[PDB]
Amino acid sequence: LPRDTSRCVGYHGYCIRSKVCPKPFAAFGTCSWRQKTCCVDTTSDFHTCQDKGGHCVSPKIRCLEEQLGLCPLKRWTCCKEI
Repeated sequence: LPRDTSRCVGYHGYCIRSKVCPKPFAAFGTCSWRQKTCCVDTTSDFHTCQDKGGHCVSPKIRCLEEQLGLCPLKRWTCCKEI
């Protein structure tokens, strides 16, 4: 298994090839290789976006937003690594 996959399974979920994560499952960055995507059942505490350095972008920002959780501001979306 890839170096960080078994690690990631407990952290940010399992690790498939692509961001084709089912629901509720979030493409949580990458586990070991960028070639694959980490995917965890993102329901309750899984707002873990900040672990990946989930960014916060204002409604005027043009970023690939929607990581997980709510940012300090209320109209802001947690964005996956700008």
